[PDB]
Amino acid sequence: APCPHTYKPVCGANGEVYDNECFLNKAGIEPAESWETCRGHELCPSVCTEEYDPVCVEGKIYGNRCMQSHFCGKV
Amino acid sequence: AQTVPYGIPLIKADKVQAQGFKGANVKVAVLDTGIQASHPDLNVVGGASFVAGEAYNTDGNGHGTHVAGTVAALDNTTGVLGVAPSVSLYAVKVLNSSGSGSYSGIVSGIEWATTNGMDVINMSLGGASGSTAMKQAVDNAYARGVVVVAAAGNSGSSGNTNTIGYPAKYDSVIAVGAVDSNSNRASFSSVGAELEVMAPGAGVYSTYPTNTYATLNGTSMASPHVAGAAALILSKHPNLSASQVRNRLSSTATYLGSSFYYGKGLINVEAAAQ
Amino acid sequence: AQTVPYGIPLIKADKVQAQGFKGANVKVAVLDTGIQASHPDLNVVGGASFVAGEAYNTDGNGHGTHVAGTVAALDNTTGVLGVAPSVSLYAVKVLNSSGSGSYSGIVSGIEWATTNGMDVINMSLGGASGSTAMKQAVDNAYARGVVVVAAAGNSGNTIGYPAKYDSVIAVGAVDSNSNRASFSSVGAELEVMAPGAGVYSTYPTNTYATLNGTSMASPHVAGAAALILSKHPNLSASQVRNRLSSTATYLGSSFYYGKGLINVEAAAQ
Amino acid sequence: AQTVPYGIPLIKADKVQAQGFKGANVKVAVLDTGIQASHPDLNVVGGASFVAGEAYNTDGNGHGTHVAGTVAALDNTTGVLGVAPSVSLYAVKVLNSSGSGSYSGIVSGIEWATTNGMDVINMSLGGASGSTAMKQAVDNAYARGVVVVAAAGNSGSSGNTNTIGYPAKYDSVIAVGAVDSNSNRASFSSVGAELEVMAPGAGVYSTYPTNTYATLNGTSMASPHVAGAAALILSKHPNLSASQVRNRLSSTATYLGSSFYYGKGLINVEAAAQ
Repeated sequence: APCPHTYKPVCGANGEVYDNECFLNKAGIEPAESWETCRGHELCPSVCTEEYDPVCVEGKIYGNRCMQSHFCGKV
Repeated sequence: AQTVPYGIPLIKADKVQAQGFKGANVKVAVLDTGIQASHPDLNVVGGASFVAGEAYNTDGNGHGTHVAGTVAALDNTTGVLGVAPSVSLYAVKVLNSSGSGSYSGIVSGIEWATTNGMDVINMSLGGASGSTAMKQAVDNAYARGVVVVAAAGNSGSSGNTNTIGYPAKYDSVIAVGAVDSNSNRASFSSVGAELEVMAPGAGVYSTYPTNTYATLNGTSMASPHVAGAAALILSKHPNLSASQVRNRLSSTATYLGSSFYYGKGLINVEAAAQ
Repeated sequence: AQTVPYGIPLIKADKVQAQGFKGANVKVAVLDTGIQASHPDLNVVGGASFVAGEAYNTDGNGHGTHVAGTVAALDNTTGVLGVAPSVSLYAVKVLNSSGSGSYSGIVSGIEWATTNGMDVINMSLGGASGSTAMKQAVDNAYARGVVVVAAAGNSGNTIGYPAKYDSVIAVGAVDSNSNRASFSSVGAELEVMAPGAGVYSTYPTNTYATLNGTSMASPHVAGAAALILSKHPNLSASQVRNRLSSTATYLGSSFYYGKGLINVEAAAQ
Repeated sequence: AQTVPYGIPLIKADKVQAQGFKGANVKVAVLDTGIQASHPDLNVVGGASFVAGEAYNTDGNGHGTHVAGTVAALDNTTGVLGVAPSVSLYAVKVLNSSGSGSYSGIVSGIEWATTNGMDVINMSLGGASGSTAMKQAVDNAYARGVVVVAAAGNSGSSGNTNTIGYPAKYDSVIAVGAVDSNSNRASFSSVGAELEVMAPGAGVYSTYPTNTYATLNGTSMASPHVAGAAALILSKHPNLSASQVRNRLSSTATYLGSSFYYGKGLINVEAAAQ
């Protein structure tokens, strides 16, 4: 009980995200080995506002950061 | 010390307001990141929160507050002025501080909105895929008398490609694109055949969290114009069905060109409420 | 050759250092996974260990060394730069190499700091529950004149302990744009914000790294207190604390920002 | 070691300072080439950058730093003395090191300063035309309680022709022309019907990178004198609306000649802040 407060989010096999692996373990949840198991979070959002505030990323930029992030788990 | 944003006069909501119809008694629900209730130029009268840890009367993003301002900013000695400044304003928090959410959280808000009797539903949001629980949430809301509006998306256009998002692509939901002050299409605005109408979505100025104001872009700003343009038709002709308020807004629109880009065109609140 | 993380000038700690106040002779304890003492950009002067098998001069995790860097990385031709680079730095290891600790482990750390006369405690760590011994330890540290700082937690009212104790300064995170970070906790106990997103600092094995968390924000405040005390060596724990929050730059609702972004230059006037 | 530039007593700002009002708690955004924050006689509280690759608190040009020092050079033991030396100074960078910037960047800075509750905007910049966006920004800013001041231009006069550029030419902005230490108009100072007030703009001594001082000419130098004056008014009358402040400056000005060339006259803050 008692973990470091870094935000290195991890996807629990139960469909809930934990702030880092140490919290993942305190809860007794297993890693999901699939970020899809946590759709609609932030690192993996299924929604987004429709505000236009474009971001680089590559060719298929993104209307906003949420739209860019709608591509799971990435760095 | 109160300016009228260029959106109000451009859709002619000022003409209708001048007749005394400002949307009183009409209950409009903003499904967004919440609203800054304590904002001087906003009267949030109800709502519910579907994000853990945060209430419905706070906005940690800004978006929600800036969407609701475009709808029902208090007609007073200060701030800005909304399309339907007399509306009963409800804050349904379905998004997080980052402007993101799950299909489940949105379905929840829709359902809450149907149960508590919202006259208008605004959704400045949209994923690329739909979900049957959300197509069901809206279909069961539209059929029950609730007018459902949503941003068409900011995916632009290339070729015949349909770039409309959900829940804007549903036939039971009014897909609203975005234009600028000159009535020209915002080059970021989603194209498609589900596209129904256009509205101010370029340099839109409205309320913003912690008692201030901001100028935003996107079809998210376009939506609360149509959402508010509905709250007006219902203060002047408060006996129309959801389908009548809707048919009126689209029929009496100003054609701006191809409906694959402009839909019906820029809504005319004055004409739709004649 | 030296790199100034954006967070230092953001809380305006460079301005204070420019005056000639760098935290000299201020004793700061980092209760963490330990500190890589041999790192060229860090000077560990003492500490203690409550982790079976490990001394205080190593860090098998990385977290402890990052946090310490933000507090006191050496003002150099090298690496990065801390908020209070002249500070007297102590490693108090209460978390293992996996980053986990027990309430009694953390309590031992607190008590050691109180007994050894630390001016500041940083606790970039948290739990769901508290513990009476822990509440008792922080209360007593603060009452004896220790500025106690902790990361408000990244849970996002989901503030945890020991940040949730009122004898402890609860610190949230902002980014280089002064915006609240999504992961930053919210609630009634949130006291101040500091940089916690994209924070670049010393990292174990004579290197450096960029981390995210209210764990990165906490040490900015801990360092901010060292700066204030090197300038006004005579202030009480509550004086320093109030001086940090009463001069914070307003950011918005206190539920999300507390008093807002710390400003050491103001706080140290 | 502190020098008082002649401009300060000329507008009688030295009188109002002696009354105990120095713009304390008034927020002023300098929309320019940034500011050399690390400068000894300047205190940059914050701001934003809308110039890629450049931070807001550096100044590779010198222009903005100079303008900042005229508004708020620290009243102390060195350098020069601003018109309102207790002002909360913000550096909004919308021009790069070369001195150039786009319409969108400048608009961005005006929108930011609005959102962020600045009390006063200084824009020592302009061009032959503005933009619908730039206009909407200044109107909204003015309607919010922000005194908006701009240099009128340096295109001089020739017969009947109007040489006021934007944003100065906008009516929600105070267009500021320049005079010398003799209260005579500067041959470069733009003219037109929108010219509102005059202020020192020739041989203006102020702060300059790096940690030095420089004498410049232009209406860019004049604008910040009015900007500071507005801050002084507010420090004595925190109650005043943007218009009340603005009108006080223009209707207590010392007469200097025909308004096409001198506007309503040379600002007098002592009279303005009565």
